[PDB]
Amino acid sequence: HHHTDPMVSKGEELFTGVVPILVELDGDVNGHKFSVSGEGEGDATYGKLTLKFICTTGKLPVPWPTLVTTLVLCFSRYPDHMKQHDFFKSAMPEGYVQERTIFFKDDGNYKTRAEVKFEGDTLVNRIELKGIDFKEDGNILGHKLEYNYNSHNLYIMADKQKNGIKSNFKIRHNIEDGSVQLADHYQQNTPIGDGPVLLPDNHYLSTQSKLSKDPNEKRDHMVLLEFVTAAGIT
Repeated sequence: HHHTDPMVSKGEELFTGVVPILVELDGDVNGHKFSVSGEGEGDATYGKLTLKFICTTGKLPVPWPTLVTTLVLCFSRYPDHMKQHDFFKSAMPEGYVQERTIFFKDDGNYKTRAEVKFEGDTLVNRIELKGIDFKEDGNILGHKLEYNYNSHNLYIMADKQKNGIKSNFKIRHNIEDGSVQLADHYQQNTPIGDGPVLLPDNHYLSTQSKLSKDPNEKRDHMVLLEFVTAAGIT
């Protein structure tokens, strides 16, 4: 890589080539406790993520699709003309906090707090998830969501008061009867270090994701192939 901006050069260099990824989540939804471990790699040059998650406590008590957004936007591909707006890489290696509240329409909500940072050469996403007010018979605790995923656009805005960013966006999960379960996402990110970060102009991330299964895997699990591209600045 080569950019006239040495702050951009610093973040891009950490994400040159393929980077290993570790994901660790501890969850509690309506008192159903569970843990998830994920591994894979990210190639930010192509906005490309490949990850396999395993529920390490047994059966996952919520549908795998509902955890996709919770389970590393530093791997988004930012076009060269937009690399000055890449908050996620500029906070590295010290990292950033990512917090969300996810309102499932006519059901409960997830509250998530995660730290995303480097441990050596590995990009680590360590998460705590708290879910409350779900219907034990609803689409989530009742496992009524199809095992697939749509493409979305997340609008990113600066949160200058907090030296970070915020976004709110809608995820739609297909219900097995042909309907949709809306998951309204509210998100904020703040750096972990004291160093300077890139505060972006308004733009968006364009996502696409494919969920699959490992045919030789007997544990409850999800294979994810995901692409994320920044856009919206001409």
